[PDB]
Amino acid sequence: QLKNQIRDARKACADATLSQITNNIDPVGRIQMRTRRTLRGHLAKIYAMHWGTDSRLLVSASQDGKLIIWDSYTTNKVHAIPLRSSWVMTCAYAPSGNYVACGGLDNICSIYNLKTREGNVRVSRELAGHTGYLSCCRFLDDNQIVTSSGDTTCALWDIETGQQTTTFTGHTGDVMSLSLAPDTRLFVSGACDASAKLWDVREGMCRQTFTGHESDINAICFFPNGNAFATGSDDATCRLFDLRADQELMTYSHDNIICGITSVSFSKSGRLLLAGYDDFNCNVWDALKADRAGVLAGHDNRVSCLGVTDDGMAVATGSWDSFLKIWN
Amino acid sequence: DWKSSLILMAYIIIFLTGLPANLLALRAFVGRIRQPQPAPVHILLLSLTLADLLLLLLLPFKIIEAASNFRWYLPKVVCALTSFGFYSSIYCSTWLLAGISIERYLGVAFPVQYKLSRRPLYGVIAALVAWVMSFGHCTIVIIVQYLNTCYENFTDNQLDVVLPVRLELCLVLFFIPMAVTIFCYWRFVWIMLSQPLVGAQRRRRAVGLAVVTLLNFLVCFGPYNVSHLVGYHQRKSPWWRSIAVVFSSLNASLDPLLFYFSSSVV
Amino acid sequence: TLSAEDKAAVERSKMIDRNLREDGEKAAREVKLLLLGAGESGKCTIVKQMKITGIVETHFTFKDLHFKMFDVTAQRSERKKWIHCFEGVTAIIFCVALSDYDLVLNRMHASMKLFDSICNNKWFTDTSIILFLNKKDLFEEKIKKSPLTICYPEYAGSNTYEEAAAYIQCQFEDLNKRKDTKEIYTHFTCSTDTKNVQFVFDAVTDVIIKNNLKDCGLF
Amino acid sequence: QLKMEANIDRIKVSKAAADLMAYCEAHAKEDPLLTPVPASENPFR
Ligand SMILES: CC(C)CCC[C@@H](C)[C@H]1CC[C@H]2[C@@H]3CC=C4C[C@@H](O)CC[C@]4(C)[C@H]3CC[C@]12C
Ligand SMILES: CC(C)CCC[C@@H](C)[C@H]1CC[C@H]2[C@@H]3CC=C4C[C@@H](O)CC[C@]4(C)[C@H]3CC[C@]12C
Ligand SMILES: CC(C)CCC[C@@H](C)[C@H]1CC[C@H]2[C@@H]3CC=C4C[C@@H](O)CC[C@]4(C)[C@H]3CC[C@]12C
Ligand SMILES: CC(C)CCC[C@@H](C)[C@H]1CC[C@H]2[C@@H]3CC=C4C[C@@H](O)CC[C@]4(C)[C@H]3CC[C@]12C
Ligand SMILES: CC(C)CCC[C@@H](C)[C@H]1CC[C@H]2[C@@H]3CC=C4C[C@@H](O)CC[C@]4(C)[C@H]3CC[C@]12C
Repeated sequence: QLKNQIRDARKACADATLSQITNNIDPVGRIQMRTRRTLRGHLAKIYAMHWGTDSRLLVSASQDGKLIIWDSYTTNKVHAIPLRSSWVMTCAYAPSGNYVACGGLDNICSIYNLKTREGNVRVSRELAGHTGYLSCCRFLDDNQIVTSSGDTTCALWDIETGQQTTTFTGHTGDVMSLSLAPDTRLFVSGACDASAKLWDVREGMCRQTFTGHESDINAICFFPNGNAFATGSDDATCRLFDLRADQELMTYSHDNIICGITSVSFSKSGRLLLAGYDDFNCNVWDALKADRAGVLAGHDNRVSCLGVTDDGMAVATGSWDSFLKIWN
Repeated sequence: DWKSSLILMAYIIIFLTGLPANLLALRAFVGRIRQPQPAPVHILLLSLTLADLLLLLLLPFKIIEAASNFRWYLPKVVCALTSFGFYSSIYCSTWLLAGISIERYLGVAFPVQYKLSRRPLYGVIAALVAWVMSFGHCTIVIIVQYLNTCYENFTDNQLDVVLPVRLELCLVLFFIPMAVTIFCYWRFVWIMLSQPLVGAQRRRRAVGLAVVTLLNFLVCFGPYNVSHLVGYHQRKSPWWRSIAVVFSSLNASLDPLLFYFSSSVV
Repeated sequence: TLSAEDKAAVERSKMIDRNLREDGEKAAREVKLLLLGAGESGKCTIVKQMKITGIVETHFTFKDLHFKMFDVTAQRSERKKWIHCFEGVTAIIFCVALSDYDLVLNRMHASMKLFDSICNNKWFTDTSIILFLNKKDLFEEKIKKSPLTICYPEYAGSNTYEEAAAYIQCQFEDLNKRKDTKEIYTHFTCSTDTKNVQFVFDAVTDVIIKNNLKDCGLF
Repeated sequence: QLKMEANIDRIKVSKAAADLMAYCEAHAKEDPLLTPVPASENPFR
């Protein structure tokens, strides 16, 4: 049917490999990153983190019963908000920094207003309606939020009205992560069916699908340009997809690596792809030559999550222990 | 003669194994201490390891003295210093072993209360008592040498001073901890042998470990403290003191393997 | 730290660490349990009656010990994507109805498959598993009009209660490959309400004893 | 879903690769991770 036509069009479009095109440029030399700052306030396993717009305050969520906002410059803590449910697997930071959203196994990711007249953080809104565990809910805007659950559907809510403004369906497996494009008009969503889809919140329906992985895509990212993105699954491979090509571009795999991917992030210029792993190692792959620029092994159990600041001045990683590290 | 010869490979066989086990156990103990929520178990084990290391560090000083057919070729002050350090380390080790037993007994007798009432402060005060009773009481080493050889050829006043205090040394610093350890281990064995729901292999392993530890405690520090009353009865310094020290030195070498290699590492 | 703003920042900071330490001190004394079942056994109808959206949290106290039970009923997604969250729990209570062997959802074998996965899971290689063989009253009625050979083709015994109950328990108690590190506490839920509580407290006590002995070096 | 997915504008992979390379090299000088940042002026130090 149409699948054969799509495959034929994709094959016809591909004429030159990315490795052949990018072999002319010089390879990226080895880079060493050291733990400038370490955070030890947490008492349990952390599962998510996010960076603020100012690239100074970062949020972190764990099962100790609260989520903590840390000032990376001085390592001091400015907020520690207790959670109604200990099981939390996602925390997000609003672009303005006024609100913080977090959710977990319960089908609710709630938003708390950091800035209050009385100076005390209070719960602002609780969103309910999902039929599965929250995977990753991110702040699209101060007025609208995006939620990903395990019921193979995604949602877009209005904070003030507190209802599902838009619903996205079509995924077969459980959705694991989403990433928002810089223009705040497009986003990607990877499911457990070894597939990813592209959705625009303006229309409310899918745009294009991407496949090729042999496992469950648990990490997704987006290129700073916005015309490409990266995915990481349990098959110890990272795949780069292009929106305008609708096909894979590079595969970041090695014989040594057997463990899956836990988190995937891109640098400021999109030249370095930081990928987490279950062997407490983070690999800085080359986004154009698929070369291991560096390996960070400062963690103990496994890199639960990792992120890059807005200005790209540091890379902050959190592991399955109560440890948070900031490199460069 | 044969006694000095036996001393040579006895101290060598203690020496070549005491250091590595303590060295590997110290890193794990300090890592566990630095880890969150340190139980009083870790503090006592760390103190015992430190006492064993102190005992092992003083081994060559006595080894070189005993190598030359039991001849003293070292200053009296330094010999007294090493003797005091050795005896203080021995007494600290035995008091820490006594402290571990009551802590192990309470863990099984009342596990529910032990779980929700633990605090590292209870492990520091108990440990500090061992240091106080070791350093504070072991002052007779200083006064006897400076009163008016290395613990041999005692004069009339030298013998009349050490005999009445050796009984106190054996009574208030050994007899009470030994009785406490025996009672606690007997109670733990009785409790383990009659439990509602425990694994047979785990139960037999725990009982065997308790029996082995009790036997170690009753034969390592036994003869050395018995020699005090033996000398008091004989009104003279016993000649079987070096072998008692050798027997008491077994614990300082076998404690890390008993408390660490208990099925943890094959 | 010399500046007033910096001094206030460090004041709020170590206030936050003090509050975090105070909150986490009671976490160790807390007892956490997981609840599991297959099909209709997923809802713990016999453990959620003590009277004393996804995760369901049950709170109670016994012998000055706080027990918090987490039950998964609405979590119909893949277990492997969130089963690592329940790492370090004191115990797992797996419930399978003894009256499910005859009727076809057959589902008795599905309970074994679910029990095998959790028991042999890499995240549950240390936590003990508590097994409850509930619905014993209905087992007697179904053992007369129907035999045990329908669900157990390899059955080589009579229909006596002692042999039939042991046969079901024996296969459930041999599914753990890590016998040295994992212990399965089997029990039949009696009609009396107090009897069920005591076994859970006794099973938790054994886990506490194992944890206490592990620190002492008797493991 | 397939009907709208098939009817999309698919550009050549060579043009996309060239655009990606141009974006990477244009912002290469603005990446603190690539170029070793000096110890001074660095907030993290
Ligand atoms: C030698 C040193 C380390 C002793 C260590 C003892 C410490 C750990 C403290 C912490 C918790 C305490 C227990 C708290 C409550 C009770 C119930 C009571 O009916 C008997 C004692 C008992 C069971 C306590 C025994 C001592 C105890 C176990
Ligand atoms: C004598 C040396 C070796 C050890 C010193 C501590 C010994 C004596 C032990 C034996 C009895 C113990 C106590 C038994 C019951 C309790 C109540 C509990 O809520 C706190 C600990 C506390 C208060 C224990 C503290 C330590 C303890 C005092
Ligand atoms: C290694 C040498 C020096 C010490 C040997 C003593 C220990 C290991 C041996 C000697 C006596 C033994 C026990 C004799 C009788 C029983 C009852 C049974 O239901 C479980 C095992 C148990 C409890 C044995 C456990 C191990 C045991 C304690
Ligand atoms: C291990 C514990 C429980 C038991 C201790 C008893 C043994 C080790 C002790 C107590 C009585 C001691 C003996 C008492 C009197 C003499 C005569 C003397 O010229 C040489 C030593 C000798 C022969 C002692 C050797 C060791 C000794 C046998
Ligand atoms: C486990 C190993 C290292 C133990 C080492 C200690 C052994 C080798 C030493 C320490 C004490 C020693 C004994 C002390 C006194 C006597 C009486 C004498 O008439 C014959 C030798 C005999 C019986 C010694 C035999 C060996 C001996 C037991």
